[PDB]
Amino acid sequence: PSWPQILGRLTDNRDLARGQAAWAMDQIMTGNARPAQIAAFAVAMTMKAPTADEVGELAGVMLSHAHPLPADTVPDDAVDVVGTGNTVNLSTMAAIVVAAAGVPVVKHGNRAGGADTLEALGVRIDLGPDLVARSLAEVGIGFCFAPRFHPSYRHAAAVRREIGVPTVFNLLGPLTNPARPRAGLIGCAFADLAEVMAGVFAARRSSVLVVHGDDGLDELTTTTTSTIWRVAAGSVDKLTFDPAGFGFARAQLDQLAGGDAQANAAAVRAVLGGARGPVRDAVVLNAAGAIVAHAGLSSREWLPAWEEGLRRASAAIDTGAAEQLLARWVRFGRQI
Amino acid sequence: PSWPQILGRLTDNRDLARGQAAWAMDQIMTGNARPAQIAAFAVAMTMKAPTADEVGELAGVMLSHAHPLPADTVPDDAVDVVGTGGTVNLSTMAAIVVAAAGVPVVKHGNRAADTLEALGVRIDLGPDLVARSLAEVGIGFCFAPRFHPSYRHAAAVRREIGVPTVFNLLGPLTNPARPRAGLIGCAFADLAEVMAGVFAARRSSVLVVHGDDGLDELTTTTTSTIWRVAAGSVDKLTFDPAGFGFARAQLDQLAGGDAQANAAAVRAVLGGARGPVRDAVVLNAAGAIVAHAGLSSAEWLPAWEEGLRRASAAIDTGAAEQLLARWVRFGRQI
Ligand SMILES: O=C(O)c1ccccc1Nc1ccccc1C(=O)O
Ligand SMILES: O=C(O)c1ccccc1Nc1ccccc1C(=O)O
Repeated sequence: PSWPQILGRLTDNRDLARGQAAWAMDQIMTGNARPAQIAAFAVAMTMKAPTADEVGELAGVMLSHAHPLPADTVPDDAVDVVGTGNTVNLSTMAAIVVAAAGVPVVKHGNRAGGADTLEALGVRIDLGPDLVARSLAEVGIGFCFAPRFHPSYRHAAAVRREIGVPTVFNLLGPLTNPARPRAGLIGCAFADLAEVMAGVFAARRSSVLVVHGDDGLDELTTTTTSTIWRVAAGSVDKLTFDPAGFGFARAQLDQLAGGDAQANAAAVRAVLGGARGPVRDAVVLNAAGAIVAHAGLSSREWLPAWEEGLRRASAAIDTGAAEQLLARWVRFGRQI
Repeated sequence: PSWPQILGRLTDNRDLARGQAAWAMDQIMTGNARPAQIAAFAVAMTMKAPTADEVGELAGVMLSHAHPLPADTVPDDAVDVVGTGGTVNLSTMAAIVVAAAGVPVVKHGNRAADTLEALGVRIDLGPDLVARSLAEVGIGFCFAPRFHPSYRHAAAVRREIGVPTVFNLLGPLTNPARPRAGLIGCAFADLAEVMAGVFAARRSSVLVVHGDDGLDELTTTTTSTIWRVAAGSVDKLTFDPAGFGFARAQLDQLAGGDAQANAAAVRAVLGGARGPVRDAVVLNAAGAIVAHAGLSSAEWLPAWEEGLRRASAAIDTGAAEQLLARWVRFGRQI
């Protein structure tokens, strides 16, 4: 293959042949692509409209280059909780809540960011595979820092900053978690691509809820209904989801969006401390979603699973388990 | 204005606001663009489908920055003869024939200019000597790097990505001598109409030509699509050389791109060798002469018939051959 062949096919608005998206990503990840070529591909692959096959090839190449976690250190039922983007405030909190409920959580992220909010809370985010594994076992949660696990990605990273608008590369985060969890609640800000992401997870037979707030949030919203793509047994299933059916009062968006890392950390402490309000509700809702996805690994029933998910997430906060888990996560990083 | 605003608008499949393409190109030429931004912009505008307004803004900024020719040195009726690429042999020969017919020609090009160098022509002259060449010889060649230095970053990015983009239109659109007429070839059927719109807006008299076999010149193997530009309007036409008694040729008969080879092909044609290459040269030269005629008035058929007689006579009288010799002599004597 070649750049002119691949870019020419993309500018002609044609889907790529099998292996072409992979070849391209591999050039990018082996330092063999000029910034102009990386940018050209990023843009053309966005404007053509990427397929699940193509996105899966890109994620596949990244994971084939990534540092893995040591063998048998990631439980087969670990989950991820994340949005493509922020609702880092929400996903950070929901992840802690889910871990506290007893579902192993391994996240993947970077500073902008998922990572910023965590280190603001005193968590050590930049850990190698060995210690992420130990964190998962000892604390029940781990965080894989993208530069540490995908160092070959640095050339693409710099180019994304330079062009500064979202591309197909914005989709790859939840799809390139180096711990490779098989379940998750995965938010997508662009509804066009949510269905594509769901297809990618379906191909690897994950149990995920790919979620899109019909108000545009990359998380389950309480502002409006949400679209859920329920991925289980290699199958996708598009549903509309109303948290009103679980008693959630309607909030308005400006109450829910993330802010900077220091502000995110403050809201985390408030919620985990027991503050009620729309932020808590959104956390409980998204945490339950990850639990429902976790349940889908050994698939039972939709409403019962949600009702259980909600009880578990609520109790994890209310008993103080979530708050304690965060405290223990911090102690872990200091004692390591 | 900002790069993320402009690139986001393009990736959203939206036409730019007035001034935005201009701003982008000005950033590119004032050193304030990263290779990645330049590439993203060229690709995004291509996939969005560029408008004549947009491409015009791009060309406008380039020409606003370019080294001009000295005042009153370019005749009001000067013409260009050139294609986008995607027929340097054909356009080089046609330009010589047109100049020898008495229509001032000022070309704009770059090396990959090589074929002319092989013929002994001096390609890298500054504004004053191109002006002198045009007056003394009847033809001048503007070396693109010399007249568009601030464009070097963009030109490099174009090569790095390889795929054709809207940037492939900018060369023929930014002749620094600004001739008002021309035969302009475009290898990309989807961009040729946009390119014609740009020439129309600047009130040029141009034939934008696209061979229906993919050539960026008037072809002899089959029909060509011509966007006829005059009086600020564009008329789309299909052109068939058979209507003027030209036999069909095959694309291979027209082939070659080496320097010594193409120099040899120029000498053979200007020396009177007959066949498909001469026919194609005569066709494209007549087209340039038709565009030249369009500056003042207009009848398409008489114009072509006169263009064809003039092109043929310029070769047959030896005037074209002598003009090249005089061009070579000019550069050697400075
Ligand atoms: O910055 C990122 O988002 C990033 C993500 C994945 C891998 C590398 C990354 N960045 C870097 C890491 C080491 C040195 C330079 C860079 C750089 O930004 O140029
Ligand atoms: O071709 C070069 O290497 C070059 C070098 C320095 C300045 C400009 C250059 N090229 C151009 C000039 C005008 C219009 C289009 C181009 C182009 O090549 O796309």
